Amino acid sequence: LQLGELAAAFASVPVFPLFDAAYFIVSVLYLKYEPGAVEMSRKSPFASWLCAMLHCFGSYILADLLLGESPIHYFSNNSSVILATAVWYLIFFCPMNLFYKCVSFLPVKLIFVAMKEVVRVRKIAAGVHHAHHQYHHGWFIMMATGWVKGSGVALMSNFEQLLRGVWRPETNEILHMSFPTKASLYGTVLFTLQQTHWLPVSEANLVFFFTMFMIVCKVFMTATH
Amino acid sequence: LQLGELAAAFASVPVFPLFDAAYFIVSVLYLKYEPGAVEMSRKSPFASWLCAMLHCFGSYILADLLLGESPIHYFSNNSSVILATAVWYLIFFCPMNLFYKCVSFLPVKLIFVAMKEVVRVRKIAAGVHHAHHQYHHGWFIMMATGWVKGSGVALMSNFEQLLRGVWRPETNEILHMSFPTKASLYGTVLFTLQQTHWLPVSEANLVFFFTMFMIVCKVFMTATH
Amino acid sequence: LQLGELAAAFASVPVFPLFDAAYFIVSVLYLKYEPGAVEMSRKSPFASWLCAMLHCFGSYILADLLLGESPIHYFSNNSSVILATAVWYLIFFCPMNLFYKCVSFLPVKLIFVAMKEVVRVRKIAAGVHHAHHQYHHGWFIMMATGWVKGSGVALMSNFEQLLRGVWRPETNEILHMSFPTKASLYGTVLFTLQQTHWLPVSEANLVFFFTMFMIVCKVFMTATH
Ligand SMILES: [Ca+2]
Ligand SMILES: [Cl-]
Ligand SMILES: [Cl-]
Ligand SMILES: [Cl-]
Ligand SMILES: [Cl-]
Ligand SMILES: [Cl-]
Ligand SMILES: [Cl-]
Ligand SMILES: [Cl-]
Ligand SMILES: [Cl-]
Ligand SMILES: [Cl-]
Ligand SMILES: [Cl-]
Ligand SMILES: [Cl-]
Ligand SMILES: [Cl-]
Ligand SMILES: [Cl-]
Ligand SMILES: [Cl-]
Ligand SMILES: [Cl-]
Repeated sequence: LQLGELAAAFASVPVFPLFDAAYFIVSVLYLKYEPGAVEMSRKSPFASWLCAMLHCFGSYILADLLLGESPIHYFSNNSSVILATAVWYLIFFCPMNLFYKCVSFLPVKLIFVAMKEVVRVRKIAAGVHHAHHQYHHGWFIMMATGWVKGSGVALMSNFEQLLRGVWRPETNEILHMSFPTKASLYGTVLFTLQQTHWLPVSEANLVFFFTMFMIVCKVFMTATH
Repeated sequence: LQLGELAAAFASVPVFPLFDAAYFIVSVLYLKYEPGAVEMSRKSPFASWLCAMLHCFGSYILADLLLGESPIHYFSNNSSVILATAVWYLIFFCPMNLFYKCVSFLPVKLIFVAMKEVVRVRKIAAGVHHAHHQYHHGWFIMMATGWVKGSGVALMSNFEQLLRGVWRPETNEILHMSFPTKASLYGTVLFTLQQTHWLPVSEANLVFFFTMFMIVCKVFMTATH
Repeated sequence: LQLGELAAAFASVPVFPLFDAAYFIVSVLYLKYEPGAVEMSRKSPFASWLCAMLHCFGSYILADLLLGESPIHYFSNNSSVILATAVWYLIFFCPMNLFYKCVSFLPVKLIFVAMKEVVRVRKIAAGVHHAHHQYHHGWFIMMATGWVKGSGVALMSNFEQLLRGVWRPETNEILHMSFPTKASLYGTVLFTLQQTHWLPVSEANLVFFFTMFMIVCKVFMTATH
């Protein structure tokens, strides 16, 4: 009925396990597209698994690092780590590559891409609120924490590459921002302003509208390419 | 009148905002001299701003990292971050480059250089005292913390370069120490010995005399080159 | 008399200072074998000393980093740092290179190598127990912490090389595990399972048997090469 009542239910959907699985699937799919990733999974399977954990949990690793917490604190969530490990195994080692074939099917892939953006926006907002809890007026800390929560492994791409034996120092995601990195920066500014009370909008409405923006952009970008 | 009475007033001058501004101005001037820095400020303005934040607050980032605190804890000091951002903007984007012209004027630049050394020595001593508060007998932790507080961005120069898209691994400030890095190492040893009670001198007198040493050296080095 | 009574005394031998000294000696010997290490000790003695501190305490640096503690927390143990510094000085600067000659004598070197493995296994188990204390069910955190405690400087070899002015990004100890790195991974899994209560064996018996495995392997590998 009411618009705000729909936004409250949208902003409170349980991300675990379905929306988190979509996040893991899309992120590990990107890993498999990277040069040498399939070869690495055969010769260095542990390093391949660690690369996938970076793609799945890099948001929490970077946020915890920025806030001076254990960078692997999120790995105490055993069910999430196991679910992400199952996604890595199925994408790289499923007989007949069947899991890859099913999730790469474009109608299914676009749904996973949309569900991942639901998770990203929730992570941005949680980063801002978590930083605010520790620093009531730490505007720059709120923005940094929300930014790495949304960008994820992209901001540590130079060292994700290093783990794979690759070194390309001529570029990085700060010097040249991809769209998700730049959109996460815009997002963390909006949620920080909403935390300041400067932006006259409820947190649920901002989550709903910014998620729709991300869904439309990413789905369009994915379908086009 | 008394020498110790003058040292107490010298060692307690409010560094914010005037002495901190001089620190920011000199540090961002060095950034602008680095290869590709002006080009970077045009094409990648956010990364340019982040580079300037490293030059202005790298001392606190490194000390917080060494002590297991949030590496961006100092960015909760909104007024300092805003003042440093204003210095970055004026140095790189002032119409007619006027701010750069005024602060690069040698009589004015030597004053800024001298005021920066006041801030550096205070930061070294604060690092030693802060580490001591957490480790009453942690001599090596006191020396490490005082050292990075004084050296600043120099000790993370390899990764300041990486942010700019530069990689020169054949050298670093530990393998080949510049004068400020080496002088900060001598300084943190002196303040640690003063904390041990081994060195028979008041903390205010050591601040006054070591600051004068730094002022004379840096001013002379700056004027000469 | 009883087997478990012998294991309790074996698993509780005081590692400081004799077993720790053997750890430092073997680790600094490996440092001296690295390319340019003797030259570095002459031209950059401070950086050489820091490299040796990484080889002696890298286990604690990495574990503290993973758990969000001060990475130099272990350097508050002044006696250990001083003992490690004495080993570095004697190995690189002893007149007539006499200390190197005595500890490189194969019968003596094999004893030091065996005593180092006693220290490594104790460090693995302590890492698992320390992580468990903070995360009662953090299986993945227990395994990560035990792993870096056992592997030591090997897992940060790329940045130990960087400190020396070397950059070889085409390989790392995760992508290509050496035997001690792989054995420490097996060890931390066993001690984690023993913490889970899944593995029906006492902690003292596991320490005794896994140490013997490491002693036999490393001594054999050292003697052979
Ligand atoms: Ca911490
Ligand atoms: Cl790549
Ligand atoms: Cl492997
Ligand atoms: Cl979250
Ligand atoms: Cl968060
Ligand atoms: Cl407050
Ligand atoms: Cl440069
Ligand atoms: Cl930009
Ligand atoms: Cl300070
Ligand atoms: Cl400090
Ligand atoms: Cl105490
Ligand atoms: Cl090497
Ligand atoms: Cl030196
Ligand atoms: Cl230990
Ligand atoms: Cl530990
Ligand atoms: Cl619990």
